[PDB]
Amino acid sequence: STGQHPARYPGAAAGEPTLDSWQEPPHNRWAFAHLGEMVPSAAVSRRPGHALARLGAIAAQLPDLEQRLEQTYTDAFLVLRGTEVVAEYYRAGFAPDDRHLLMAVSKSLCGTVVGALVDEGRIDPAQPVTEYVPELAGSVYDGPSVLQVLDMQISIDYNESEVQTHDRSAGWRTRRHGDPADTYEFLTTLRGDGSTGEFQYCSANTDVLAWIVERVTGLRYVEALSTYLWAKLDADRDATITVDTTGFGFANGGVSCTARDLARVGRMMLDGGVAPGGRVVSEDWVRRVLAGGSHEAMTDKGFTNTFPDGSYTRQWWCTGNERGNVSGIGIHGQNLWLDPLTDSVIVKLSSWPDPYTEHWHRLQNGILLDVSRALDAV
Amino acid sequence: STGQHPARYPGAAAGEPTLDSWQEPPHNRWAFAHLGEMVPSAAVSRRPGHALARLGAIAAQLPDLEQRLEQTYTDAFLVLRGTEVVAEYYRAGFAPDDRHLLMAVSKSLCGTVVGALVDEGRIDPAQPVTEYVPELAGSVYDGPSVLQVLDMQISIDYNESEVQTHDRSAGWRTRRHGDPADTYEFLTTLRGDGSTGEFQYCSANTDVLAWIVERVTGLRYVEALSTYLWAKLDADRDATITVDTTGFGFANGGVSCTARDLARVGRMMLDGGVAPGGRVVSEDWVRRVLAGGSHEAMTDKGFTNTFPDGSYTRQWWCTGNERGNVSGIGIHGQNLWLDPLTDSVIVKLSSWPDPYTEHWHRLQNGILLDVSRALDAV
Ligand SMILES: NCCCCCC(=O)O
Ligand SMILES: NCCCCCC(=O)O
Ligand code: NA
Ligand code: NA
Ligand code: NA
Ligand code: NA
Repeated sequence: STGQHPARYPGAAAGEPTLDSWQEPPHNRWAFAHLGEMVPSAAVSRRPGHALARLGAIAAQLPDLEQRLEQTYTDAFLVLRGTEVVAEYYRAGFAPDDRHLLMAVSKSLCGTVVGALVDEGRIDPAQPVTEYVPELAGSVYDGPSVLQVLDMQISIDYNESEVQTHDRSAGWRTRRHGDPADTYEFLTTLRGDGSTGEFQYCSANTDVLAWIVERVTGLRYVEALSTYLWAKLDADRDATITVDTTGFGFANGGVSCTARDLARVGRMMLDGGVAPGGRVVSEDWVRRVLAGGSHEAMTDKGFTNTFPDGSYTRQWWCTGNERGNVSGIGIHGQNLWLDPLTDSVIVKLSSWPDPYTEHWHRLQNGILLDVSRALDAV
Repeated sequence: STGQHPARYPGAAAGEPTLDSWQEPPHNRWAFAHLGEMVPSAAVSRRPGHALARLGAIAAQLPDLEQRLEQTYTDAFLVLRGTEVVAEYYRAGFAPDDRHLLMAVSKSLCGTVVGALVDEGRIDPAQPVTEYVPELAGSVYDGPSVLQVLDMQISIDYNESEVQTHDRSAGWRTRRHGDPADTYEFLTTLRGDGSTGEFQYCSANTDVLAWIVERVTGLRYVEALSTYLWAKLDADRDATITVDTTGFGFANGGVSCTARDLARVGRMMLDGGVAPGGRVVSEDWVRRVLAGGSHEAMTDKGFTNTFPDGSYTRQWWCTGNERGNVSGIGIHGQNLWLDPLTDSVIVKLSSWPDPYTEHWHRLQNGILLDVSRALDAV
């Protein structure tokens, strides 16, 4: 058993509705107003073919930028300097207001929600995960602290296979006989040697954070993400997040939103944690994110080869470079890149053919760093 | 085999992507921008509990209207007189701009798209279905004309079981071993005694119409619905439609939209087929819808008990009453009701516990008729 979870709707029984019961009362009143949460659905456009390139002033400094963006399968690119959009690019077929999957950039959003709850005193990072999710007793999450989950410093046997099993349990792939029923169940099956302290990137960690969020607030993660973050950004559009059969949002990588709206998250980070709709996280939380995690814990050569003094903390990758760059990162080329020096945010949403290779990583970081430097006063 | 179908995206192979291949190239470029079409997803609100009742002037004539709406599980109710919204009601928990499943009201939208193509001469209702979908040869749709599909005058062995099998084939319910792979396949399995001329309500008919639309335009039904109808309404929001594993929209009942936007469809019908974005259908098509179908074909006592001179044509129910009322209808209480006498449109979106009973039918029609009469000059 995985304990109490936020009901899909007020008064809903556990796990209700399912694909086979949503047309039945009392589920249908809710389902008829949220069918996309139960059945794959397409948008029928209210609006009746070429790339949109508005690189602005950085074009003179980076003449081959558009070509570089094309080479890295860029779908949406936006540079926010201060409160102003100074550069934009959208591939042919992708509108400026279209939403794009964030993959692991979603993790940085989840960490932000956790941070908001820490500020309220509803979550103490020093406490063990089991203080909030007792049902994780007996799993690899039995012993580690919430902060160790936030910093991903837990050794886990996660063949990266656990990765595909995670997808199947969440609805991202077709289920196989015997698979865990939902994401909560999947998490309870995870094991490790018990060691902690060393960084190990594992998407299961973020879903555990979302589970903690649900237990401390009583809200579905989808709602918590809106209440604690999205609804305070004065966003142009709602964001979306895939949900599993219980309605649990895929916190580790299922959020989709527009490039301009994702930039509002970065703006909030560079504004000390304050957004137009109110404070999202404390100044202290933002400071800790920008400061970075323990360098000694970071042993991922894939990251340190490029960023020797890099680290990871609270669901954000910290380059530790001369500019103090920090970034949310997702496979296939997603970045919510922060450049505090120039008070700028760079959003790059892409679709590389591969989830990750040293090649794409090199090209992508080259673009983000060049764009950042192009914003420097001269 | 079911022949050629519109690709999910430009250059996509047949049936691609699937739930197991959307993360792979070249599918991912498209999938990352339309993930809701592959995996159930929830909205993360950009906006930070009580019913909204603005019955306007009809309140004096119908003092117990709100209670009557509550009794019929009303979620959204809107009255458009001319070009003005004169009355509105939304249950607690349902915002004015929230979308609601239309169920079979979706059929009237599909018929409108077919009508647009008839005007262009791309579809001749007198032609057999097989003239456009040869793959339907050998099925109950081998012989009947497109008009007979439009008027639902084809005898079909459709246990209403075929009804649940239809849902499973489309993704509305969990698949069973042996089920047709998609909606197209399901349609080809349908049989009948060969007789025609008598009305038989069957949702399979509308999906055949959508299939014809795809074969004549080369567009996915989802896109055709936008291009030929939705994008010309100057709608506030996009509509949505559930899609099966091939991306085929559930034309017979999977569309969702706001009450105000659905009213724009009625406005177009009362405006001779013209919408703000251009003509949707010809004046003649609208005239034929308002005129009704053959009364002799209408043998559904469930309809004629209330509307003795009623009929059905081109995916619309025609009451044949003294007011000439015509309406799009969907199970659980959905209506796109037209009252030409007062140049008004009444939209009622509900969630009755039951798909249909004489009881709900009586109460619902009582409300629509009373509201219509309340709009009469006095
Ligand atoms: N297992 C689905 C992918 C989750 C996102 C992971 C990442 O972007 O690093
Ligand atoms: N089989 C799903 C329901 C389809 C809608 C049918 C109707 O509204 O009459
Ligand atoms: Na904080
Ligand atoms: Na990694
Ligand atoms: Na027409
Ligand atoms: Na019927």
